[PDB]
Amino acid sequence: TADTEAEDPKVYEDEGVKRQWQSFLEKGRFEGGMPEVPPRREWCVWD
Amino acid sequence: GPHMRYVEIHRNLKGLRKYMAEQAKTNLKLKQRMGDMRREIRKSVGQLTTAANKDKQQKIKSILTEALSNQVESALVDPNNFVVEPRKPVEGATNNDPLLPSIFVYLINIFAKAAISQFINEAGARPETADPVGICVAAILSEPDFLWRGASLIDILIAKFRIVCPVLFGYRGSEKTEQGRQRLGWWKESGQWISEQQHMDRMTGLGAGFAAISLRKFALSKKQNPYPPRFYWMAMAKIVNTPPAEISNTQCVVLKAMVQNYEAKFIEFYGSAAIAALRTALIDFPARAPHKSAAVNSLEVLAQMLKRDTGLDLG
Repeated sequence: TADTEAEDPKVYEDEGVKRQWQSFLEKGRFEGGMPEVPPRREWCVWD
Repeated sequence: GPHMRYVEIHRNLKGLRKYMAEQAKTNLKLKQRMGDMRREIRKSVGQLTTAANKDKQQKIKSILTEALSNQVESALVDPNNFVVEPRKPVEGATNNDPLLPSIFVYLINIFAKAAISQFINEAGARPETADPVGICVAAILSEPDFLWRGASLIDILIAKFRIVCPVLFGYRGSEKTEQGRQRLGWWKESGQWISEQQHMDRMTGLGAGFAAISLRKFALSKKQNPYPPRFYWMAMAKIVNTPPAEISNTQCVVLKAMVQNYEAKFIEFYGSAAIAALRTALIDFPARAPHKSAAVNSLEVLAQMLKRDTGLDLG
């Protein structure tokens, strides 16, 4: 549910937060560090 | 870092202890009962460690319900002094009154102290014992009876984690300097620093305790999670993102206690993102550490077990 995500869903619209997650969404791993903002539920789905 | 309000709550809670002692002089109904109420909470918390054992959690709930009714005629206090964010009256909330009985906030504070001490004294030597405590903390503080304006009073407990385990909140330091040992929460018994083993034992119990409260699943419950798993995620990220030059063994010990015995729960919540995170915490972070130690090795050992179980490969 919303417990695992940031309490404010609007944060995922920030470009800064997109950059933190760009490495995980593209390459599966964290290249530039672990994002301080937790992921969206859909990003954690097994492919 | 650098610093925030969670310390301010710690001071107000210290001032609340004196307030209850002063009332006990004039208030006889408070003196008669307050002491026994304090002890039965600590006793019930200690017993949690040692399957359908629900009689110890109810004894703690019944005492807090009794303190909320305030038969002891205790003075009322402003709960905004014990929460990070001042709260406004919430629609549909069970308690929007601006003040609360001082005995309630006090016994809530004793419940928080009791859980912290259990993490320190028992979970430091046997990390398994932190989980049943965390269950109790989340169960009690989430009861609608104890929600002040729609939210729990968990900030009383988190403020203590900030004092005894600052690394969970982004604080760093060198274990070689006194300014750093303070910033890492290295304790002092009688002026001088405690032994390195007692420090790392504290960090182990507090790290396991933090995971016990931050990795609870509430979707089956009708109650709202007082400290949802997003706080476990943020805490881990602040530690693993530490630049290599500033890593300390204190960080590695807490991180190990955060992960060991909580890998499954972490993966259930965050799935493929948890694997990526565990890769950062158990592979990249130990490799970034400036000096090897039993703490760094323990992480690498966990990395191998998870690499076998999960493959630690999403690519």
